[PDB]
Formats: sequence, C-alpha cells, structure tokens
Amino acid sequence: LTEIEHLVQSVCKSYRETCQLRLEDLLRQRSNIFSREEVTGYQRKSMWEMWERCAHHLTEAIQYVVEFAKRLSGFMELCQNDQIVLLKAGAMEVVLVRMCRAYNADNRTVFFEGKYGGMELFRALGCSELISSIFDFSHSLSALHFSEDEIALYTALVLINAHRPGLQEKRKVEQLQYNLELAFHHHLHKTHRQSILAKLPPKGKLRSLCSQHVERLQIFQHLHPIVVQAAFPPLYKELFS
Ligand SMILES: O=C(O)c1ccc(-c2nn(C(=O)c3c(Cl)cccc3C(F)(F)F)c3ccccc23)cc1
Ligand SMILES: C[C@H](CCCC(C)(C)O)[C@H]1CC[C@H]2[C@@H]3CC=C4C[C@@H](O)CC[C@]4(C)[C@H]3CC[C@]12C
Repeated sequence: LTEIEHLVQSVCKSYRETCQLRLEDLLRQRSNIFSREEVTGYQRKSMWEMWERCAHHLTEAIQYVVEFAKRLSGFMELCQNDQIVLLKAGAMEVVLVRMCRAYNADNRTVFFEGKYGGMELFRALGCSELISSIFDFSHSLSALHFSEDEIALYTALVLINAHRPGLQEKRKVEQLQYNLELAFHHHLHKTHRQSILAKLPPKGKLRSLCSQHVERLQIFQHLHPIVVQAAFPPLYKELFS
C-alpha cells in the first residue's frame, strides 16, 4: 500500500534471500554441540589453518551482507564511492549483528562448521580478548530476541548511515536512511516491539568492536593472506590492498 509498507516487505525479502543460515536450522541444531575431543582437535590446529577457515567463513559472511545491500531499494542508485564507503564501515558491523542468530546465550556457544562451540574453539588464533568481546556483544544482543524482520530492518539502518565520513552525495544517503528509519519505527509499532529501541547497542560500541575486529583481520591478512573471488571488486581492492 504505502511506499513504506513495500519498503518493509523489500528489506525483509532481501534479508530472507541473503540471511545465509536459516533461523529454524540454527535453533534446531543447538543440541548438536562439539565434544571435548572435537574442541581439542580445533585447539591443536595451527594458527594459520584456523585463520584460513575463519577468514573464508568471515569473507563469505561479508559477501552475503554485500548482496543484502545490493538488494535494498536505492542502494544501487548511490554513486560507487558511497556504496564502498557504506559497506566498508558497515558490512562487518552487520556480520557482528547477524552472529546473534547463531549464538546460544544458555551455554555461550556459536554455530561453527556444523556444530555449536564456545570461544575456546578458537584458542589457536591467540585472539582471546577480541573473541571474548565478540561473544559478549552477541550475548547482549541475544536478550532482545530479535525477530527476523527486526534483524532485517536494523541491519539495513546499520549500513544506510549518512554520518559515515567520506560520502559524496550525503543528501541521497539521508533520503534512504529516513525511509528505513520510518519503515523500522512503523514495523515495531505495528508489532508492539518499540521496547527494543531503548535496548539497541550504543552506536559507539558496534563501531568500536567492528574497528578492533577489522584491524585484527588486517594484521592476519598481512601475515598470512587469503584470496577470494571479490563480489564487489572496488570494495575488495580497498580492504585487500
Ligand atoms: O567479495 C568482496 O567484494 C569482499 C569480501 C570481503 C570484504 C571484507 N573483508 N573484510 C575483512 O575485514 C576481512 C575478512 Cl572478512 C577476511 C579476511 C581479511 C579481511 C581484511 F583483510 F579486510 F581485514 C571486511 C571488513 C569490512 C567490510 C568489508 C570487508 C570486502 C569485499
Ligand atoms: C568469533 C569467531 C573468531 C574470529 C577470529 C578472528 C578475530 C581472527 O577473526 C568467528 C570465526 C567465524 C565467524 C562466523 C562466520 C560466519 C557466520 C555466519 C553469519 O551469518 C553470522 C556470523 C557467523 C556465525 C560468524 C561469527 C563469528 C565467527 C564464529
């Protein structure tokens, strides 16, 4: 009906098509937990092997978020500089939010390579403080019990942010952001879920965690670089320079 009800539907559809893992599958698999043996198996792998596994999973996760963006109304009519600026600042913020779906707060486990495991799975990477910050962020998001439509609309707003430094057509990003803000508010009101607004992470916290993650990924990429077929080569070239 309204341009806004369609925008809600097209964001939720984009998300459904790019969500990478199905929520019912992730909820169904929570009982499928790595044994002590499988865990010491991961812990004994080289840093460089665990880095190769985790780098490729994270790159693929980023590629689902790039596709999500490309399918948001108006994203493809932004100039290429602004597309790169938004995804560079936002795509890994969206991956970190998407993680909460694959996270079980009851035993603090994440779905990884077909089973749930704790952060000790990743010991060989020697990243314990950063990995702990990532699990704690997922742990605090788990309390919101995001619906699929909430996660879709919230992650759209994570990407479409006119405050990112470097934008060339700030007013064009503002028009998309305000339509998505109205879509999000409208949807929460229609579903009696406005209470999540007071509980969303402070913007500073997501940007800060994302900044520490990407800096650590860039250090590993520097020491032991992986390659992938770039989904968005201009963005890829600006991360893997
Ligand atoms: O397929 C692509 O076009 C593409 C695929 C991935 C990205 C992208 N990688 N990335 C990383 O942090 C990253 C990852 Cl996930 C794995 C290994 C090394 C890295 C690092 F070198 F960049 F640090 C990002 C952060 C923020 C935003 C986009 C990306 C960008 C583009
Ligand atoms: C927290 C750990 C370790 C990160 C290690 C470091 C800091 C070197 O990158 C990472 C490794 C792999 C990541 C998952 C990859 C894919 C997905 C699917 C996506 O839909 C949601 C996020 C998730 C589950 C990632 C979570 C973070 C993981 C476990």
